[PDB]
Amino acid sequence: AKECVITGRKSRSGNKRSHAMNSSKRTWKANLQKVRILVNGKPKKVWVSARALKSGKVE
Amino acid sequence: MHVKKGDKVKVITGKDKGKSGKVLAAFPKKDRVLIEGINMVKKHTKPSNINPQGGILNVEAPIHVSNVMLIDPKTGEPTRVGYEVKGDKKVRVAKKSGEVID
Amino acid sequence: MDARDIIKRPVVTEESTSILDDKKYTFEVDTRATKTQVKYAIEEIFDVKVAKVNVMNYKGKLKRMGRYAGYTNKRRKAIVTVTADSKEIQFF
Amino acid sequence: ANDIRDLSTTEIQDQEKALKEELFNLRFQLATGQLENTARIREVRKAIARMKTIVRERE
RNA sequence: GAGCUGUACGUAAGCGUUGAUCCAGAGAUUUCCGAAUGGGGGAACCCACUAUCUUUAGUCGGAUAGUAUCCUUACGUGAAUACAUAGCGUGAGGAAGGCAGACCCAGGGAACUGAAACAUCUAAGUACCUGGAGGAAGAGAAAGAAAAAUCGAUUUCCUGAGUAGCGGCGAGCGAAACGGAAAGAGCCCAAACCAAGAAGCUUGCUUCUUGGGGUUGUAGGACACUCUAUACGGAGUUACAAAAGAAAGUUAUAAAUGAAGCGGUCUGGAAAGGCCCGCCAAAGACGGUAACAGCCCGGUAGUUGAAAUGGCUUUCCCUCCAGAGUGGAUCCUGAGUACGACGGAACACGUGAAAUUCCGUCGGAAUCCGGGAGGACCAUCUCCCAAGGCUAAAUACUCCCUAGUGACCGAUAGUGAACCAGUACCGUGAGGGAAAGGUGAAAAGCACCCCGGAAGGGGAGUGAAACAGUUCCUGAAACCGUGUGCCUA
RNA sequence: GUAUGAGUAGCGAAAGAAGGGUGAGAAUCCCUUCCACCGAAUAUCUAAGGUUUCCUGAGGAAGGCUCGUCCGCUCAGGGUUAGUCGGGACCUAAGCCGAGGCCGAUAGGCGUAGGCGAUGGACAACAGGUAGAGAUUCCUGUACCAGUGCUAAUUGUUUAAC
RNA sequence: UAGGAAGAGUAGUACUGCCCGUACCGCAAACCGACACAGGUAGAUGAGGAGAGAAUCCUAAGGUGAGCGAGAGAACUCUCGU
Ligand SMILES: [Mg+2]
Ligand SMILES: [Mg+2]
Ligand SMILES: [Mg+2]
Ligand SMILES: [Mg+2]
Ligand SMILES: [Mg+2]
Ligand SMILES: [Mg+2]
Ligand SMILES: [Mg+2]
Ligand SMILES: [Mg+2]
Ligand SMILES: [Mg+2]
Ligand SMILES: [Mg+2]
Ligand SMILES: [Mg+2]
Ligand SMILES: [Mg+2]
Ligand SMILES: [Mg+2]
Ligand SMILES: [Mg+2]
Ligand SMILES: [Mg+2]
Ligand SMILES: [Mg+2]
Repeated sequence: AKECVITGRKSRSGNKRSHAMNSSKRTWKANLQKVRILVNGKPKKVWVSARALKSGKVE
Repeated sequence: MHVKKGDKVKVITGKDKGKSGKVLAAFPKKDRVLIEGINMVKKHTKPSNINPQGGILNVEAPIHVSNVMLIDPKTGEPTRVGYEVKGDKKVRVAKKSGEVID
Repeated sequence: MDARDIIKRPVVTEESTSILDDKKYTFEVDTRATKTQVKYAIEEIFDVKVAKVNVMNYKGKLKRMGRYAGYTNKRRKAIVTVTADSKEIQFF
Repeated sequence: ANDIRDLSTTEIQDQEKALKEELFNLRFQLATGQLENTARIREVRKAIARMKTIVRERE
């Protein structure tokens, strides 16, 4: 699904402006590294955002 | 309808106004009434299964219900009809002079 | 499907009447009737025993009745031949 | 109708089978062409239906 | 309450006052395809397994039930691997798909066009695709609005106003608060703290669950104090906790009764029309009857009516409940958030002096002596407590059902469709898409004679009319004919 | 809707002739004889496709580039028979779908086990007859494949025939 | 071979064997070209005389006489012969 399982942050959409302000449509993805954590009592491997991983979750 | 099979009828309007007779049929779907001896018509028919000789046939023809008034066997005049419940059934009532039609 | 239900009605034409002499009888059956359901149904109803059965499917003919077109029903014709020794269905 | 509900839910099946046999014979005779009292078909069909409904509503 | 077996003529066979046809409420049956769900498939088809019963001397055949996948959950077995985990099987709840071409919330998101060229900009967060819905949705109980005085949750309408502003300061875009109205309704958690357990023993503890307390800014709570109070009372399934049973009234879905002229008279095929007379009216609405009907018919006004089912309201039942003041030592009041840098977006606001809100990546506080806002920012003052949640009414739309309305159309109009219309027809397919109303009051729809093989005619007859004869009221013009008064080689 | 062009262009490759018949009506329909054309086709089968056009009895308004007594047209009745032929209940190729699974703003993309899918592989019936239409199907002879029951002997029982 | 194993084959008898297609046209007037259209349509068989031959000319089995005619024999146009 490409979405952090801790905090549900995903890809969004927006403009990519230049000089003279021509508008081109781009996207802002998010840091989703693949790690192994305890989704339930039994461990598994899922996507976790880098920022949500900076403090609190075990590996 | 207010007129059923077998009653006595005095017509009131049309080419054949003023005469009287019985009724031999009624068509509630079409609001028509067939009265014997009234509104006689000529039919040109070929020889067939019944009437195997054809010829000109003279029969009645239905007329509209509105051209009909009931005739009372107790009094004998064209009357509008009311209703009353005698015993545990509803009966028609001559709502002109008060006598029960049946 | 009941034994009375499977067998609809006899087909009485010149051909069927011409073939009745050779112990062959023509019937209508359910559109969903096997070649053996018919055999057992006939054995149950007319109280004989059957040698062979042959079935054939007839499509719907196209007919018109004035600005209106449609297809007649769909038939399933069967021919029951009966053994050397057994009664003969009357038909009459 | 009510002439039926006073039967022990067993003989009514016997009447039903008998009516089915009579109906089939009537249809057979009509197919041959030697039937004139065609109202019998409707009479028997209605009777079979009545008895089937009584059977079903008995439970 | 007397006829009925639809359209639709019919012939045949039948049924009805023991009460038919018909009308309304509630039930049973409901083949096959279709999410289609036992497997497969080219739509309405083919082929099974496991149990139970049945048929034949047996093979052959027949009925009944179950058998898809996914999510949550209970139990049993259980791999590399010792314990266990993965997996496997059974059991119980739930989902799937449709649409009303309308309404509205989110994700994504154009160009033609305007600028008299065109790129910033507008067109527009419009069309369109996708997801989630509910009868409404969204918003909502102040980290608010505002200033020498104050208000007091949200939404919609009237003005504020084409104002303040934004803007190749071009084309153009365009507010809010104050004021007046419709409607009005408030609440529930987290945190300390009390008790219990289980688990990790991070091991004299921590950490998870359950029960109780408690939620606010002139600070509140915990904690200590007294007072009353446990059904005395209050409250409710629309938020505030949730699940049922009733009774009464009322309403919706069939209906009953319902006054007054057969008046005379002229025309006419026929009177409802003209003339001369009478009557009812809480009824002179509408339609039909051989022409224009208050008094001929169905009816209308008024007054009655429900065995059965659904809606609604009041009450019973049922269920649930502590709220006052004082100290306020010590503790709590939402953490990788609020903010900041960078890059974008929405706010009327195009990065500008740019407050306010959201997104992605990085950096990263205080914590009641605290925190935020008042269009950069600092001091003072004023107002208010974010980073958890729920909430009716005033609002938007009509696929539909009941009753009506129109200085709205009247067959080339009005829906594409007044007629067996999304049909006939066109296309491989998505898709496009017509033409076609009128006999007569009543079929009384031309018996019979003559010409002809029929078709079609000429008489006769029905009819007020047949120059109304199964495209049948009226029947114009272009177009095609016969006769003839005047002129013409 | 109806005209002018106009009673004009056209009537879509090809040998017909006569005598009888039916009929209100015959160059065009039926029969007979002569003649002529194709003959690695203009002959005989069977696929795809079409969907009743097939046969019998009636009909001549419209269709047929004329006529029509006729017809692939109108009306009413009929007609297609399988253990062995072709296809399912057998098998797979190209290709397609695809439990879990990987990937991705939504939708969905790719794909494992598995399953579909002949144009191929496998598999037992031949010759005759039938004047309205069916024939390896119906009928007469003769056959073959798979299975069941039943009669008769034969054979084996856990150092175990099969 | 793994495995199942109290039934097994043998001979003869009689019995049993489902669904779908089955008419008709199929180098054509019935299929694809708006038409009863000089076009297109896969495969099997495809005889004789002369001939190497499925070439060519005339024929067999078999199939047809082509859905407007009759009558005159000008110009001109087209297909042909000297
Ligand atoms: Mg299924
Ligand atoms: Mg421009
Ligand atoms: Mg809401
Ligand atoms: Mg008139
Ligand atoms: Mg807070
Ligand atoms: Mg119209
Ligand atoms: Mg002169
Ligand atoms: Mg000319
Ligand atoms: Mg000329
Ligand atoms: Mg020709
Ligand atoms: Mg030749
Ligand atoms: Mg034919
Ligand atoms: Mg003709
Ligand atoms: Mg054939
Ligand atoms: Mg040769
Ligand atoms: Mg040659």
